[PDB]
Amino acid sequence: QTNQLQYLLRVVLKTLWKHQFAWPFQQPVDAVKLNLPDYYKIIKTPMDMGTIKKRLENNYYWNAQECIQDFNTMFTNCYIYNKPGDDIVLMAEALEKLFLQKINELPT
Ligand SMILES: Cc1cc(F)cc(C)c1Oc1ccc(C(C)(C)O)cc1-c1cn(C)c(=O)c2cc(-c3cnc(C4CCC4)[nH]3)oc12
Repeated sequence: QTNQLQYLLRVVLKTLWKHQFAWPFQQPVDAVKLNLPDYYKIIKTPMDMGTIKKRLENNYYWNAQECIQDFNTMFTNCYIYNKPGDDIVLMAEALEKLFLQKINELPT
């Protein structure tokens, strides 16, 4: 019986943020820098852990499921844009595994 959004900020996001593979997901995909003109046409709903952090810090979310959905969007965005077996995909898969472990200890 502890608050879920608190859990998401202090435990789930903290764990994922400190991970070795977090850096490409700590801010939006800069499509100009990387020269990716199709990224924002293909990806209708950009997401990254930076925005999720901002949202948790700034009372954006209606509930914990809306935040979980954003985490899931970030991962699937990455699997949609990139070929399977790309290194960015392997990094996301690792983050997703950890995400789902930490979620399965979520209070209620
Ligand atoms: C470009 C790149 C080279 C690497 F060796 C490793 C990574 C992770 C890598 O990806 C990124 C590096 C930096 C950044 C910054 C900091 C600018 O936001 C972003 C990525 C990156 C993050 N995410 C979530 C992505 O989905 C993709 C995708 C790509 C990418 C760049 N070029 C491609 C395709 C186009 C031909 C290869 N994909 O780069 C990123």
